[PDB]
Amino acid sequence: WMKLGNTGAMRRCVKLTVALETAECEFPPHLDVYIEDPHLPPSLGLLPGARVHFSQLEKRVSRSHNVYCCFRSSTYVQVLSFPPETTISIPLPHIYLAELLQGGQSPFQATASCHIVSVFSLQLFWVCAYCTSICRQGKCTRLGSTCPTQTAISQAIIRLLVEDGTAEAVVTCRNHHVAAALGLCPREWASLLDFVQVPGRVVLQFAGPGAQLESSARVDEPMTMFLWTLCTSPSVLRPIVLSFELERKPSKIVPLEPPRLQRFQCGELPFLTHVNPRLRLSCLSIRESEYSS
Amino acid sequence: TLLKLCDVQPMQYFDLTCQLLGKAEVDGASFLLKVWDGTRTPFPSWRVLIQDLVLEGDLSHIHRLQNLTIDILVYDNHVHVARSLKVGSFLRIYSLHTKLQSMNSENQTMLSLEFHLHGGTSYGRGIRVLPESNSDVDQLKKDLESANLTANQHSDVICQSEPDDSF
Amino acid sequence: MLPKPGTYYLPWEVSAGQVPDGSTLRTFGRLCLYDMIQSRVTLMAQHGSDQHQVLVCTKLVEPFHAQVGSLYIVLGELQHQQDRGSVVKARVLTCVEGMNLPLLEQAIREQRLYKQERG
Amino acid sequence: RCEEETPSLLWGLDPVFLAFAKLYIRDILDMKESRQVPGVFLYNGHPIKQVDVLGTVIGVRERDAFYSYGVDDSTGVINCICWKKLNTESVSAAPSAARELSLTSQLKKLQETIEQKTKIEIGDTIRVRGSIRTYREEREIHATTYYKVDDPVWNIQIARMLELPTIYRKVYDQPFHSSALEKEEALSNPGALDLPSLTSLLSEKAKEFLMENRVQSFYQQELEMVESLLSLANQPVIHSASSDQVNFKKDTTSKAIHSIFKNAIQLLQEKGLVFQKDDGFDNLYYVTREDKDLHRKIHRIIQQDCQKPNHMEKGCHFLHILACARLSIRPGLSEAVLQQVLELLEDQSDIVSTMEHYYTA
Ligand SMILES: [Zn+2]
Repeated sequence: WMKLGNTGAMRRCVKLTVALETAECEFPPHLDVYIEDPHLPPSLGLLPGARVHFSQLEKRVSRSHNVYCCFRSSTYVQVLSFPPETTISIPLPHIYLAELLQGGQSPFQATASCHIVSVFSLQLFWVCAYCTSICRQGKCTRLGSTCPTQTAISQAIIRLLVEDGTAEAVVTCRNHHVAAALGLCPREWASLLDFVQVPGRVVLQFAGPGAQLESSARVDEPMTMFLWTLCTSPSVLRPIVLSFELERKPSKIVPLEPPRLQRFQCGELPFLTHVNPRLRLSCLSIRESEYSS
Repeated sequence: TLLKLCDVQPMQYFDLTCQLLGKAEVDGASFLLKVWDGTRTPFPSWRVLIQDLVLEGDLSHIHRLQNLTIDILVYDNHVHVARSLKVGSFLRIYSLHTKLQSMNSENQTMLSLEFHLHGGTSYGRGIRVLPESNSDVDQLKKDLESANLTANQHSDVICQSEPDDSF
Repeated sequence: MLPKPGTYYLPWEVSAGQVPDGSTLRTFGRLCLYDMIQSRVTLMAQHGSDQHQVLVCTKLVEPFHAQVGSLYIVLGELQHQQDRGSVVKARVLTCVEGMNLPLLEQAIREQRLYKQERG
Repeated sequence: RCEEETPSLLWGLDPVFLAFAKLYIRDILDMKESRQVPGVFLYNGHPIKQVDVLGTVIGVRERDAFYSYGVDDSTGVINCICWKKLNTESVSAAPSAARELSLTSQLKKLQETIEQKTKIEIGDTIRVRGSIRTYREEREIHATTYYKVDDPVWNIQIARMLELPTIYRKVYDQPFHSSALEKEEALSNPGALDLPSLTSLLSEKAKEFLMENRVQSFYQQELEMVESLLSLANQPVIHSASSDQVNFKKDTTSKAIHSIFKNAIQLLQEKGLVFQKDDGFDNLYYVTREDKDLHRKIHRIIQQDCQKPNHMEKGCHFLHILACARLSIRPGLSEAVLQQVLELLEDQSDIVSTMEHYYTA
């Protein structure tokens, strides 16, 4: 704070996420609004669910090409309605993944009745609660360097292929969701995490559907054996109902490039084809459906 | 022509305008300005081995900018101007030399990008304290503000109860 | 050879003899009884009606432990016998319970309606 | 007929080319194979390479390497070929510590129940995800995955029945791929009329041939000799330009063709496809697309974090990666081939860019 302006300790900055209202799109794009410190505390009535007219906002873009808006000396705010007394149980829409390959006018968030094809990679960690670096069995490497005390927290990242009969997409699934992505009972997932705390880190990286483990990991450890066998078994590769975000914020600003060439090899015939870049989806929840196998 | 600290390349001379963070003596014939322009350095930024560690500036926050901070070494005639500058000043440099390391004193190969303003105003070398009226300074301050807000870095002040605002 | 497909027929279509005798079929109904001495049986079903029978052979393809009143799916052929009429020579016979039979009938309706809509 | 014939080389712009399309078995029997290149099939202009079918087993024959299941799905019946797999090199049981007991018993439990899911009997409800083959006028499915479907209530079968019409109407009965269809209409095909243009076309055909035949490295003569590439290098412009030495047309023209092939490979170098190791073979070239070792070592710069930063800077910058690679691999490593390798790995997803010229695994 106060890197150039002298207003040090002028209360903490505040960040609003808002759903735009317009008739120009069937789906309202979400947006971030930053209230930098000289305006604090904010106006009354800026609460979840409150419909608000924001006027004279400064539009701004990051170096990473993310659009976000910020208050200025002319920014003026006007609440139009109060929060509702009861939260609306809005279910997300259900669409086939082919709908997202159409580009614009496709929803930001959705559910899909897809089927897990294979698992690309899988990482488990235990990191220190006060500082984001690995902490095997609670042995913090940052101890004393800002880190006041040693205690550890688990973290997990997994990457999946999902396909629903119309299109195939790469799902990046993180933390508590993976326990459902693999389908373990909370007890068994807890036990697995508790064991892997001994080495503190487990990394796997697969050569593809049904293929062998890649040299980033080794056949020696029985841990890796158990995990690899599971991640290629019909116990994971199963039907689901996914709910996801399109990995890129809903906007027209995205860069673009032509469809790439890929050289398939099917039936001993070389196929050379133009092909789209794969969808990338961020998981929101995994659930079994109809207990299908 | 403007060029940013994220654009720099291994063996060059540049402007690289920035905001001054701190200062210190280095030698009877060299002096330190610690600076940033808000953009991410491509190589790990250079750090000056120095005669005393108590620099001028609000070091208790300057150290939190680490990856975006850069140490600038100015040699001869430029020093008596540098020694007078105030903390947090907006600053322009002329013909600042840029030099990539590839080795350390233990004969391990490691990469970091040095910055030098060698003696004499030859080849246009010098410095210029920027006034807040020019849109270049507005752009510098604006890039700093943007890099502060849409930062996405790990949060400092882990003892989150410390501030109490203007208590 | 592969057997010709056992397409779904409702008990009323065998009752009306709309499915030709000797053809492959699949059908449903609540196993009304279990004649083991002659390996003959009935699979009662009602659809806005009184229950109507469904004679089906059952000597080998499945010595099922399930009981009367349970619902069953049967697949195979049907052929005429003078006394017994048309009787189902089951190639598969299996039990089911809790099945939403009205929804199953609607599903058959949708399937055949789409087949119609398909050129 | 003009719309029923295979568009393009059935390029993968249509998303169902990468999907286990959920067709009716009878439609599998109605498919038309692609006459331009066999092995894939057509429905309503959609190219279909893989399918997902659900039905019941009504016929069985076991061979050495595979089971053959006759699967019925009301509309039709088809043979499914299922490769067998043994639980080879299974782990021994022992009275080990609680953690090892856990891992071993869990591995065996998973194995047991996977076999329980996989072993099949007559009358089973079955799902198969696979691809089509045709032989001796028979048509069959090769299974990539298959498993028994346990259903005491027939509800999933009913759901399948209800579902398929809707997805057909929404997708498969859509009679179009509707790409941009950027057809060049073979303009200037018979004659480039320009030496740089002909060189560019030669480079394009060269990369096509190279990745068609999975060429990892080649001496230039081994590519110059390709009869189709020669049938392109023999266009009139270069011949006429070479013909000035009327008494030595063969020599001048052969040298000019060698030169234009070297120029095409130079274009591919400047665009980052091929490179030369330090080997003394002045006209031997290696392709980035196939140097697995270079990929791996690059991957060890950011899968295994960059070693030089003292701060834990998540990933690494393009130039920092390039300097590290030049110091650890090859000082002459071109930025073009490194960019190509990074973009390739990102296509694989072995790497992901966080921002412009910054990457992390
Ligand atoms: Zn710690």
